[PDB]
Amino acid sequence: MSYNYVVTAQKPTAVNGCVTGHFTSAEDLNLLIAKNTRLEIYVVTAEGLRPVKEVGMYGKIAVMELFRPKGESKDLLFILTAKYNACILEYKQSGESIDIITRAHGNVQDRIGRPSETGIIGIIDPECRMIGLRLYDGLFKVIPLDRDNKELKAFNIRLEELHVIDVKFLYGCQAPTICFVYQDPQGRHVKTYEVSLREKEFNKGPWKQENVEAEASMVIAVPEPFGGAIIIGQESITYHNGDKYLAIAPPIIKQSTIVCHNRVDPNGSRYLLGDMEGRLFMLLLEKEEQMDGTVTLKDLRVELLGETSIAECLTYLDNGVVFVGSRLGDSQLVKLNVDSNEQGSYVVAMETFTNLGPIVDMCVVDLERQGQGQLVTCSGAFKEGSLRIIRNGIGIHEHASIDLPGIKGLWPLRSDPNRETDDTLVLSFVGQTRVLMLNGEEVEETELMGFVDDQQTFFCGNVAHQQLIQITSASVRLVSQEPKALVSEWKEPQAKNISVASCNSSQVVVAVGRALYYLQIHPQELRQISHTEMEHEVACLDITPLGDSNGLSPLCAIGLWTDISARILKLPSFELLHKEMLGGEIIPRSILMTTFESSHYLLCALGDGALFYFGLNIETGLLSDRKKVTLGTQPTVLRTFRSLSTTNVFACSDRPTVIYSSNHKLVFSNVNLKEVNYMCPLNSDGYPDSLALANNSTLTIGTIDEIQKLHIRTVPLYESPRKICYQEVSQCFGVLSSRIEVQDTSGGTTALRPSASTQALSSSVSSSKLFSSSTAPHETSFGEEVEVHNLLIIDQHTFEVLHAHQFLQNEYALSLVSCKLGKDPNTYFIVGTAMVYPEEAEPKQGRIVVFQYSDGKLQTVAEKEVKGAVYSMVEFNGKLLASINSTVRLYEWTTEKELRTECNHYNNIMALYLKTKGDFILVGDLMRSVLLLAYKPMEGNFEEIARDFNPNWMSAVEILDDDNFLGAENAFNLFVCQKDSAATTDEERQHLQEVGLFHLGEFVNVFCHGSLVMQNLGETSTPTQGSVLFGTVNGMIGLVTSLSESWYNLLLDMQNRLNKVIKSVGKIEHSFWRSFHTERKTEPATGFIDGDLIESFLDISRPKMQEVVANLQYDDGSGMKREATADDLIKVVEELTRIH
Amino acid sequence: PPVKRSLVYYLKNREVRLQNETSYSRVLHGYAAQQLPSLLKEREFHLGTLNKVFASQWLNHRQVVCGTKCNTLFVVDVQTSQITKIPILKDRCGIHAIELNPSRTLLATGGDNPNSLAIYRLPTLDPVCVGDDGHKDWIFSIAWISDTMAVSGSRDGSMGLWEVTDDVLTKSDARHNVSRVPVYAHITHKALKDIPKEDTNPDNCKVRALAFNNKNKELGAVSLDGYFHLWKAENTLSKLLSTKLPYCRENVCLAYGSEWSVYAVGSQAHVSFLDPRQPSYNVKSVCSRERGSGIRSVSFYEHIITVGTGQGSLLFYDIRAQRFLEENLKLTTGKGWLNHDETWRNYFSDIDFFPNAVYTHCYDSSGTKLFVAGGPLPSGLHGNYAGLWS
Repeated sequence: MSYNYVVTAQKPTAVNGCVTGHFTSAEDLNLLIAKNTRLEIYVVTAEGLRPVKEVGMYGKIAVMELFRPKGESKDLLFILTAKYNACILEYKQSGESIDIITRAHGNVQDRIGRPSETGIIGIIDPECRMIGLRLYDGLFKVIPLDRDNKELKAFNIRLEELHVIDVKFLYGCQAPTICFVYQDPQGRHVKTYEVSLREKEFNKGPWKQENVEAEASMVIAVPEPFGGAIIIGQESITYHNGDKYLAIAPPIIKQSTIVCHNRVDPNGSRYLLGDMEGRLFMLLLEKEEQMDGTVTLKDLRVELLGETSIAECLTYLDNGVVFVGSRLGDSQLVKLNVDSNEQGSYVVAMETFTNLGPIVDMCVVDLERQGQGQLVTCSGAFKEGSLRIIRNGIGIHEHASIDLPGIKGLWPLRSDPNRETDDTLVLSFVGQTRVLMLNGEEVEETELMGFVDDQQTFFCGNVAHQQLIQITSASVRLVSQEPKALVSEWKEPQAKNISVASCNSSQVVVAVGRALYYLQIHPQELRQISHTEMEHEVACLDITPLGDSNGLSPLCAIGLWTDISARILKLPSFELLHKEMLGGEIIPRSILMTTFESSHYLLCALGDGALFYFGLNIETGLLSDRKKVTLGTQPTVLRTFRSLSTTNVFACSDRPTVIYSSNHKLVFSNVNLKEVNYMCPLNSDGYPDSLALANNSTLTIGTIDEIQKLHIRTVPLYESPRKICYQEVSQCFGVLSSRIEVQDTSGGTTALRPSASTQALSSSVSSSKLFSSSTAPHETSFGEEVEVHNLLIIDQHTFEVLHAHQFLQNEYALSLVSCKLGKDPNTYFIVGTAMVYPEEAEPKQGRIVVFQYSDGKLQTVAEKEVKGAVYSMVEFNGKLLASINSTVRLYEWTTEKELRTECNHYNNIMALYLKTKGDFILVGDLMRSVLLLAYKPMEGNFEEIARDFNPNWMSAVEILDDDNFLGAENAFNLFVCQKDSAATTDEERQHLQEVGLFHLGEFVNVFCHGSLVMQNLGETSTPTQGSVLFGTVNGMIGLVTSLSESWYNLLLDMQNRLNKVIKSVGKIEHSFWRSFHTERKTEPATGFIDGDLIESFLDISRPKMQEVVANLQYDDGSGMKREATADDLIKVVEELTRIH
Repeated sequence: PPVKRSLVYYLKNREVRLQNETSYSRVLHGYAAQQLPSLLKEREFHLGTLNKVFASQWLNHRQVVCGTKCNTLFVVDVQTSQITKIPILKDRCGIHAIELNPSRTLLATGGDNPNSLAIYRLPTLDPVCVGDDGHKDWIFSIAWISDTMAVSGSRDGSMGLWEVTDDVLTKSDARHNVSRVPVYAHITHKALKDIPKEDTNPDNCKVRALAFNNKNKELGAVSLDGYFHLWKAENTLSKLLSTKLPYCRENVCLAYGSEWSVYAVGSQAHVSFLDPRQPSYNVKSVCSRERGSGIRSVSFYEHIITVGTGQGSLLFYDIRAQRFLEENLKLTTGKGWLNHDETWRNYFSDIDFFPNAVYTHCYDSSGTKLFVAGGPLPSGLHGNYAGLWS
């Protein structure tokens, strides 16, 4: 039996459908966005789209519609899932809380019937008398919108028109009247029926029109006063209304298929149209007032407005603004103009929304080589294709960089008393101080009068009474903002040098050996109020103000060199209020007092990189709730900063970290920087809400991103990335990518627009002699939408496309890996490819290519031409294992640095995926699930250990450990199959046992070993073993890992309990949702744990936790199972959050 | 403009979710049909001392029922090889034919009396109704023309038409609720019609195979004097035409390919391909080369026809290539089992193995698992064979 956990690190992002209506109220224009399992509700404001509610369904979404039953103040929302769970939903809000209530629900799957040949369709009658569904060919399923039909019971009207392409309900008809495009041996036709809910059959409709355009789809029902319907094809647009017929065929739309439309005008006068590219049109229905006074259509007319994101769906909004829902790129908000710009465009971008989908590949890297792990993904497609540099930790937007090495501190200053914003930045160095003046964005080194240049600054900042303060080894110096003059100076009575210092707007405290001095900041005067002598030399000290105090701290926090203690002293008396032993053998290097979420905390960091933090009671100086997190290995400096007006703490270290509070607990998130020794907040005119960051050699000025856990440094390629791998030796990424170029009158191909491969700092084209052996001379037909593939070499620090190698014509580059091979020390980029041609079901041609990137040059090291598409490659004992159509092949790395045939494995339909560990090989077949091989060094061959004889349409595979094999398949299910060492016969041994089955709901594009969360080496209590990240066509990223038996036997029990406690939208049972599901069979979930559900345990209130927790058996590490508590499960789930 | 047909387009489009739907269905399953025969390995079942498995079908992806020349009926769990016997339905010898209605709600088999039809509920195999009296001789074939109506052929050349109305089902259910012992519902033929009798042997009027074309609502039928009879089956059984098979002996199996509008028909040596509306020259035939042994069952998986032979070999024929798959690639049935009674002693005194004739074979609902069953070819021998291939 087998033990595994699967969790979502990043939600789906790609829009699969969108609509506008009046769901949250009549007066809100809503945009509703469906992303694959995620429903998002937006309000249309003049300023832009505002997100209001998001829901994850236990069900992939396939149909979404808004409608308004008579008497309802606001729309109802119909949703049909891919498992045919149907539901009617109403937005509710109570104060800040928002719920999506299911008024009606029920599964409408028919036990027998072929799912329809053109997606799932559902539509709603304008008067909302009924809902029509097209789930299966030859059957039109009707749901009466009777209020008593709360169970979505439905009946099928047998439809003689088997293949239905698109459907709508017509306006203004006393009987609810269906209008639809269908296909038959005669081509496509538009036909109507008066649907009788009483007779449950099709009475004849008001009209029909045989033989519409053969490419026709996209029926638009046209409202009053016009009535009728518009039919949209690839090449023409036609209007029908009883006997009247009107048609246009603009050459401008013939260039691309329109794939979505939206109603601009309530009366149907204008309609948006959106093509494959994201070209956005306006379709005009021009009115004619007839002689009887009635209104009719005079002519159709199409205008190109400009370009936008690739449209899955379109939405006209308000104030002339439009939303474009994008599945293949970032989604867009754009404003339409009456007059075009100088480019002839009426469309101006207004806002943009991030989309990772489809994630077609990824790899885990350490560019800072710290060992944390960062994920770089192939994301988006076509002109939207983009690398997304994803990483647990907060990014920094660099606005400026200055080569000032040896910085020992950072502080902002406002030299101008008339400015609320910072105009000066101060840098400290050993034996000297330097000051940088800020003039807008320009930064220039300057001399700040009143400051000491020949001494190291330990602290400086703005202080009360319009003054600046500097603290040096010799003295504390008070300097006026104007004219930057020294107004007062304090010196230690024994002339002993200050070694550390901290100061706020009204108080100064300095560390001199074992002595501490407290000064008050008065107008043009520094007053020594008190002094004390500590038992040991002071290693760090702080007096940051807390709460609403006017810069006056009742407390001083310190750390010492000998006892390694942190202490809180009362000011001015320096009376010891609290002493806390940090322990270890390494001194505290920084201490800081701060406020998070209006709660006060003390932080103190050791020279070993360990950070201690405590709740801080201001009135008593007492510390509580002591907790420890190891952030780095080098000395850590703690400083406060501001972001979005919030107060946060930064831990400067070899592993820079931001500290902030959520739900009253401090959350630690890494920062995507190589190293930080010192930093300070900076709020200048050129660098507002910015941070100044210093390391060993450079100063960086930039703005911190939102304090999210996962950041995404987007790099637009304007071409679809396909695969990615990393080469530490050259500090480079290899990225397969692909732009579109139409085979136009250039005879070759012409790009839609420039992309990374065309834009690269250098480029090349595959110069290979292997594929020369045949061509026909007349192949290259005009208008063909060719996909041109490239390998991009990408600098890990700047993400400059250093190089771009274009593959052969039609050569889809399929797989990419970076690894060492043989005894040769070099790290190589290795690509597997295929030549792709329209007619051939299976690739019969491909190659494996080895490159190296050195001295700025990508160079081809080796090639081998292969009998198939190279669908996957992995490193295997320094030999390379590659899967090529129906075979798996093992190449020995020759000392001649080229691959040579050691052996082959067969017995597959198509070995799409490969993974290896030790001498074991896991292979994923196109339909025959997974099999396990052993390598035989003594025979030079493979022995097939065991295989799964169950069918599975594999989408990806991975080895979690030596005996457990993880698989994913095209019906969005995962499974784990396992080798039974207790098998007694060869027939049993040859059979892999199914030991886990799980419906994920997402199509998985890739599995990869690695983790984005830094490993706490020395802490081996982790419930999870191994780490396999995976990505999906909708931009979701997840993680799978093994468990012990007692972890999994705890956790699947926990899942089934949660399945029953948490209520899904549409009231779909989780067990059903997750039940392994295919056209052929359904099976309950085993072997896996639903990590999304497990983490939803933290998204439910304690009363729900208690329902799950009661009577659950937990192996607390003692080996004795006990009833779990909610806090135990929370700790376990928190541990399970931190694995991704 | 050419068709977008490459699986790499489908794979990349699928990575993009770019309408990787039914447009690629025929490509996906067709590729599999060509590759699968080379990947199959035999797993024999220990059936015990049963005579011969003459009929079988997948009730589900994991479950195969087996009907025997000796009137026992049972399930093989193909995964565990576990046996489980089923009641044998009596009137108000062997189970030489079995059928499923297209909704997979009703199972139809030969009864205790070889003359009488038996019906069971899918998937439970609860008994539905008693054996009839329409045929004066053995029921040699079955075919479901709707989910209430099935047609059955016979060794006397008659064809009984049956309807399991909702009343039959509700009467079986009501009776099974009132009585703890299962008490059957009653049935009678909606019509009884004979085949046209041709110039061939008048004692050999045996109708041994039936297949239902759901598209045209036509019923195909085959006799062992070598004639095909075609019937409309919209609401009642009605003759359309009759015509001679190009091989006119031992035509014991018939299958209909809804994806190719063509019936495949067995014989003593050849598989023949018929559209029954077409003339006799439009009826092309492939020889199994297992000559003298007969084809003993036949089936379709996309453009690939699977041919179970009297020499125990399973052949696979490609419509589009017009040849067998590959030196033809063929599984061959293992030894199964054989009884050593006096009949073997008298006529087969020195034969310890038989090339076990493939009386029945079928694909699971995915097509990756091919169940196979049979026994020795001669008539006097008693000896089952069964084995999954996967």
